[PDB]
Amino acid sequence: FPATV
Amino acid sequence: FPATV
Amino acid sequence: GAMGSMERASLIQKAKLAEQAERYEDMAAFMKGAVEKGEELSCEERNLLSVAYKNVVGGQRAAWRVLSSIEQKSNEEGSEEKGPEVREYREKVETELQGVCDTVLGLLDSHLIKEAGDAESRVFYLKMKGDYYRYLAEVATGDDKKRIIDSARSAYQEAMDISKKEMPPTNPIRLGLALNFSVFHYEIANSPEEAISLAKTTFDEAMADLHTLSEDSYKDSTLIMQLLRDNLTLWT
Amino acid sequence: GAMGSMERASLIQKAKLAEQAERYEDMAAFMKGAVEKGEELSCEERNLLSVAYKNVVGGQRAAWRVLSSIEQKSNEEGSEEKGPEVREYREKVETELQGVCDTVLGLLDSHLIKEAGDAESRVFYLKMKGDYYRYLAEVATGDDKKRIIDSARSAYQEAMDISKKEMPPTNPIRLGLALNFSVFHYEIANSPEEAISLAKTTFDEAMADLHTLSEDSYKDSTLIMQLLRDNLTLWT
Ligand SMILES: *CC(=O)N1CCC2(CC1)CC(CNC(=O)C1(Nc3ccc(Cl)cc3)CCOCC1)C2
Ligand SMILES: *CC(=O)N1CCC2(CC1)CC(CNC(=O)C1(Nc3ccc(Cl)cc3)CCOCC1)C2
Ligand SMILES: [Mg+2]
Ligand SMILES: [Mg+2]
Ligand SMILES: [Mg+2]
Ligand SMILES: [Mg+2]
Ligand SMILES: [Mg+2]
Ligand SMILES: [Mg+2]
Repeated sequence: FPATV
Repeated sequence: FPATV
Repeated sequence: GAMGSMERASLIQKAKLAEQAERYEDMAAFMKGAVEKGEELSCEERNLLSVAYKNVVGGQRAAWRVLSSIEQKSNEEGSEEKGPEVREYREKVETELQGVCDTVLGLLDSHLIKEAGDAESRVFYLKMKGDYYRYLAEVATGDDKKRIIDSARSAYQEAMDISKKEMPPTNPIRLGLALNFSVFHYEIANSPEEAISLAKTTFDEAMADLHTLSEDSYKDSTLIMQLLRDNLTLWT
Repeated sequence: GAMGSMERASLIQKAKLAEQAERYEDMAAFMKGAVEKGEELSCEERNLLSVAYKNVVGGQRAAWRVLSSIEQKSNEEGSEEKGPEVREYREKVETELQGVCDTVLGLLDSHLIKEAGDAESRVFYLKMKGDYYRYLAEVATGDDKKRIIDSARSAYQEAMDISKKEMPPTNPIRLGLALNFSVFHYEIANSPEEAISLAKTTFDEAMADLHTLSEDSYKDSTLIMQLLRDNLTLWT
């Protein structure tokens, strides 16, 4: 899964 | 801390 | 609410303790209580709110993905019929996840967003609104799915517009917003080209503005820039 | 109870799903519901019960230790007075921990232990009873502290006596019981020599019986033997 903050 | 199961 | 009798300052103090103890449900309940005192939140307080709920919903999402995967495998050819239990339990976790999302969106709507006049506060809250509609979108399968997706898009878009006008390209909130909106495009809106374009443009515009920063600000900005690069590497 | 309307088999199925999703609170609630159906538990079911509650209380203990440490530092010389909040929150976590322990002890007393006639089931449940009194002991500071410690000792002792008579020295339940009773001696009863003696004798007696085992049983037993050795290394 892609990075989110 | 020591091991317990 | 059960935190109605506790001092705002004590709620904030306890949220910090909860974070240290990795008790994110408690942390969220304390921050909810703090928000419901009705005063605006500081930068640090906004961070505590976001950290708390990001961790809670993050755990829910991970669990939902495990269960959804098991459920999908159950409905494959040759798979033995095990009854309603997998669907039921996935639904239980889903309903809980939705409840948390609704809680956060509720706080944003009553009344954090309407009182947020500074770029940093308004962008941060609208980013959060985007995020929690995105989490709703991840589990949505019904009549309102398109409207959920649009609610996320609309919140992210307003945050984007303000951030472009009011914040430097290296501002960590602007960067984090762009990172997440890019993921929205890729994972939710079926727009991988929009996602890649946004990530790249955001990265490049930040690069160009790094020269203006102190060592500490440089560290902050480049940390999030690396996440943009990580996603680009994943997607290309 | 809220699980009263759900089939025993469905509760067990969902406990397994919860484990896969690392949802240990759910896992525990499902296993509680299963126990409350009133039928004896199988070996696998006993494991699900223990895993669920070990993880829940394990998280509580870790949190309590973080908070207790912060609280102890607050009451050192020169430390600034920050108010009742650290004590209050430590007490909140403590009260929750105690509630979980009481819940497990309740299940054991009503009526898992009294119906457990086989060595493996009776020893496993008495070990659990020892464990959950030991967790109560970790946080106890009052009039009943000595009685809590004795309740743990008594449960472990009965389990020890049965295990020595009815089980081989390599039996994983016998080994796990000995491991934990040894830790009880070291950490709770202020008896480090008893702890070391028990660990060593248990290790050596198991070593001597390894020749009787299959490859799979050998793996099972040696895994727990290594934990005994780990503790001995820590304590000597
Ligand atoms: C002034 C204000 O509103 N602030 C809230 C948001 C900040 C700045 C102050 C606190 C937060 C610190 N977090 C990180 O640097 C980081 N995570 C996030 C999370 C959310 C956003 Cl919008 C940006 C960055 C920690 C984990 O690694 C990534 C950076 C920014
Ligand atoms: C028949 C019966 O009552 N059983 C319950 C206990 C067992 C055997 C079957 C299942 C459990 C498997 N666990 C491990 O091998 C291990 N943890 C434990 C936990 C509790 C005890 Cl008493 C022994 C071992 C897994 C984690 O590493 C250590 C071993 C034994
Ligand atoms: Mg007040
Ligand atoms: Mg649903
Ligand atoms: Mg554009
Ligand atoms: Mg039935
Ligand atoms: Mg107390
Ligand atoms: Mg002896």
